[PDB]
Amino acid sequence: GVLKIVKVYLAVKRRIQPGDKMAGRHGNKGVISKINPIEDMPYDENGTPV
Amino acid sequence: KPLVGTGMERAVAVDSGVTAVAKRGGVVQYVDASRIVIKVNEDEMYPGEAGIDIYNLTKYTRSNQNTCINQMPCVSLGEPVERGDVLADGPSTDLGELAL
Amino acid sequence: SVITVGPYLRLHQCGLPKKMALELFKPFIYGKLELRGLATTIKAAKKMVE
Amino acid sequence: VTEVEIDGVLHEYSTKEGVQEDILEILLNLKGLAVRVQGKDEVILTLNKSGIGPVTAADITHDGDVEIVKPQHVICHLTDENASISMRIKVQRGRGYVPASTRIHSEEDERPIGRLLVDACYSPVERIAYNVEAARVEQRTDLDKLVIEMETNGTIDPEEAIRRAATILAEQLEAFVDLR
Amino acid sequence: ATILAEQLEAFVD
Amino acid sequence: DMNTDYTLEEVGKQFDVTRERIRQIEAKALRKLRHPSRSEVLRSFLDD
Amino acid sequence: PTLEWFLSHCHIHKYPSKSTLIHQGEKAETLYYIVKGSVAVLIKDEEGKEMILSYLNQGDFIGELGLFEEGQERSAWVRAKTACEVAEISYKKFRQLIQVNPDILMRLSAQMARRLQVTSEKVGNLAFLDVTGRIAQTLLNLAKQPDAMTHPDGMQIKITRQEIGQIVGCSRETVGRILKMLEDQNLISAHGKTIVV
Amino acid sequence: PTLEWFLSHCHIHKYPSKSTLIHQGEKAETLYYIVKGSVAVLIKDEEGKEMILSYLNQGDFIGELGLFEEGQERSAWVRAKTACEVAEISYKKFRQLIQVNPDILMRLSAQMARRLQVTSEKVGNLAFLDVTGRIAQTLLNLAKQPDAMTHPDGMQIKITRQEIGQIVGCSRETVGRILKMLEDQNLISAHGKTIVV
Amino acid sequence: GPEEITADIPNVGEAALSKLDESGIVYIGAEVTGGDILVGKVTPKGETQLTPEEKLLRAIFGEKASDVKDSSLRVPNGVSGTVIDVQVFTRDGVEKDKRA
Amino acid sequence: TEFLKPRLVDIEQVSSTHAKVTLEPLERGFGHTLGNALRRILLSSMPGCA
Ligand SMILES: Nc1ncnc2c1ncn2[C@@H]1O[C@@H]2COP(=O)(O)O[C@H]2[C@H]1O
Ligand SMILES: Nc1ncnc2c1ncn2[C@@H]1O[C@@H]2COP(=O)(O)O[C@H]2[C@H]1O
Repeated sequence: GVLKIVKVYLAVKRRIQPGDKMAGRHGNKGVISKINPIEDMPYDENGTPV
Repeated sequence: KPLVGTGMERAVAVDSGVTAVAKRGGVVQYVDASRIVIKVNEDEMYPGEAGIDIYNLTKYTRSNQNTCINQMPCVSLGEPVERGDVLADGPSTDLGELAL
Repeated sequence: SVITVGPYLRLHQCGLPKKMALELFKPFIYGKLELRGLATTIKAAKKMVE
Repeated sequence: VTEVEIDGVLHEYSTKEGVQEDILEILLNLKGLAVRVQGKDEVILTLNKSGIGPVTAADITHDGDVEIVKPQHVICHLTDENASISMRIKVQRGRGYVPASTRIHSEEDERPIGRLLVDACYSPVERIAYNVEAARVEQRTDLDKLVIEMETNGTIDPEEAIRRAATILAEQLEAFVDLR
Repeated sequence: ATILAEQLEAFVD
Repeated sequence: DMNTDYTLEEVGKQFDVTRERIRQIEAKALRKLRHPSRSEVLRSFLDD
Repeated sequence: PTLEWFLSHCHIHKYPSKSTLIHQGEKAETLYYIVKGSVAVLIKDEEGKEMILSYLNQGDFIGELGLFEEGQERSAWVRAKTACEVAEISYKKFRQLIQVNPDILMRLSAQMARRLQVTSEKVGNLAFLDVTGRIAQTLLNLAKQPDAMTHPDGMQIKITRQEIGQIVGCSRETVGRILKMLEDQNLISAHGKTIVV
Repeated sequence: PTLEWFLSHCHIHKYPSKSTLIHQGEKAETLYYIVKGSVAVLIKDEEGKEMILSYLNQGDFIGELGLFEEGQERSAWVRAKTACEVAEISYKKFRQLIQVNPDILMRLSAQMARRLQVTSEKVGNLAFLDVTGRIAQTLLNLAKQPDAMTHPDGMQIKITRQEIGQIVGCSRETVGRILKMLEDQNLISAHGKTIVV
Repeated sequence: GPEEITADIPNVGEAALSKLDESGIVYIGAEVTGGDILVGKVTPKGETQLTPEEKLLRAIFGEKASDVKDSSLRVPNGVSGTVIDVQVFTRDGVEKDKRA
Repeated sequence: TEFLKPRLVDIEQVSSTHAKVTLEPLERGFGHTLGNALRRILLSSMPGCA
């Protein structure tokens, strides 16, 4: 009953947002609730912020 | 990469089979954004065979879990190569060492 | 949806990604657009939604 | 830069003969670029090149009314000699990081294929700090002096920016004095 | 705010 | 408005005779209604 | 040949008869090209009769009118008399390709010259000829229209006293009587068929 | 502009009023252009009765349909009603100029579109209107063409009856009659000039 | 009968058609989003009837129709991305439609 | 340059001394700039008799 077939692929990209989950190497989970403009970031004597 | 290690990570990055290795030390003939060609050393070369390899690479492709796939060289051309070495790193690999 | 914090918030308040309420409050809006008559009826209402 | 386009390609995920890099890696070799346009808020520059070896800013088609900040912001490497390249690069003027994703989101004006959208970080500045030392008057030693350290791209004069700081601060201060 | 404007009389220039 | 669908001949046998001037009425009714003053409550059902 | 090149860019939408393809006053966004068939132009008395500006056959374009200018709406209703295939491309695409290609504007402007020329011819036949003269002009000029069944003494076409009217402009009975009159001049013959003897 | 580069190698003449440039039937051999002035393009039937089909002003070409095909008779009389500066271009070099520069044809075809639109309106309102409506469309559009003064609330025009007789191509006596019949309606106030409220 | 694919679809905005080939199929390099069309497929349809109200609708606009149904591919709701690669498979026995 | 400004929206005045200020709109990254420098100068520069 099948006569010929088509298939396709697109591409999609994804970038970061609150609610996206995060962690490292100790069970150290976490989720983002905010992303910070660099100005109100605390920072050092040398201005090299966090 | 990360910065603190344990040491095994090199020995991990290889036997996934995830990328090419130096089957036979030589020199790079040709390079592409998709592939490469080498000249095999004479001593490693056998008489009937010409002794050159091609390696055509893995570009953007999917898993069961359906994420990107790709491979690319960590190297240059017209340069010597020792056997067993790598040719190309992967989506999470770097100089024969994992980078996730 | 995934969840997170509002530190600023008060009691009665709650974060809401808006598409959620958007599609969830549709016939309110369709009665409301027929009422305004920008969308005189509901096909155009959904068009204008798009 | 806000966009680029080139011969021989459709989409970023495609490839090319005689090249090390992907498309996007080279785009990323470009995001770290500096320009000092003089009169204009927007231009397109162009480039054409061939022959094995690196491709830097030295190779590009410079128009005289803009100052390039580096010759050697490295871009790519020609692996094969017969390869050739030919692209055009649209730069704008602005500030910040509404990086032309905002445009396509705002603009579904039906564009042709080829037009590689690119993310914009117009912001020139790189690092900054200040220090409150003591502005010496022989009596008023409670006076303070401010030493501000800065790091940016090219594209920028310091005292230009300083007087512009004065400008906009005072513009808003109008609303604090004038509008009550 | 006026006095601040008076701080800045040097640097509109 | 009905469970029916009355049609041509019976009307003559019910109303009086006429058949063709009905058609003519029909077209002229399309005239007076179609002109884009009443045709717009349909014009998005044109899109149906 | 150039036609197939044009059609290489097109979407062929097919339309059975009665398919009221265009409505006048629709905005103009799309060029049409008859791939197959023929179609009727129409203009409506603002309350009453509509009239056929002409008939059009294979090889030609529709909706060309609105192209040169913005905010151009459709001029006339356009109904599928017969089932037809029409090729679909848009504007600027088309402007681009005119940058690429000549000869469409040549042919189509010469055909517009014919258009305005014969429109002058019909304005003249409207003004000068009495109605029998009008119908007789039609009887001539449609025997030579390529729709004419070869008849060894005349030319035969299956008009039923209907489009002779729409083309001339008249009630149908008096066409009966002036055919009944050209029945008497050994010019014409009929059975609902028609032959120009 | 481009205009002067075209003209600089054109055989400029000054033709005064009423001079018959073109007698149709002449075999088309040279393209012209109104550098300055005003001209009437018009035709006759063999009994002599003649119709103006247009007038052309500075900015306009004529001899433009003969250019493409080689050696066909000219299409209509073209007589300068004013002292007109005319460029003159033999077709054989004008085709060389098209090979040297296109974009000379979009504009002619646009205005042929305009011409066939309005001529379709002519033929329609011919079919439709008792002269009343014909005078209606006339005084409307002449109150729209760019020679109409304003009477403070009303389009002033003074393009007097001798001329409109030829525009509509009809008896002016009925024009005066219906104009009086519209002054009954008060939409018009006319004495030499007509003021359209 | 046999289903088929080609650009020809009824009741279309050329907006969607703008990117599809003569075989009714997307060209590469594009970007797309939910509700766009990918391939115009259609299926041999039968015939039905309708209420007197829609009859009143079709009777004045002159709304005319054919005997075939649309079964065309579209982007899912909520999704968008770049058009980069595809394929087709066809029987040994079936005519390989041109672009195959 | 495509700057924004605020307009003094209101002075909700409880008392002669006890008083509010509404104030908007601003580009982001300034309300704290403002409030910082505002309260600094107000706390650290003012004449009076005592
Ligand atoms: N007098 C006429 N003779 C022949 N064809 C015409 C005439 N008037 C209009 N048309 C055609 O009818 C079409 C109706 O609207 P368009 O804008 O699609 O373009 C028009 C022309 O192609
Ligand atoms: N009905 C008409 N209305 C307006 N102008 C016309 C009409 N018929 C012919 N013309 C003009 O008369 C010209 C005669 O020669 P052309 O065919 O070169 O171009 C013609 C048009 O400019």
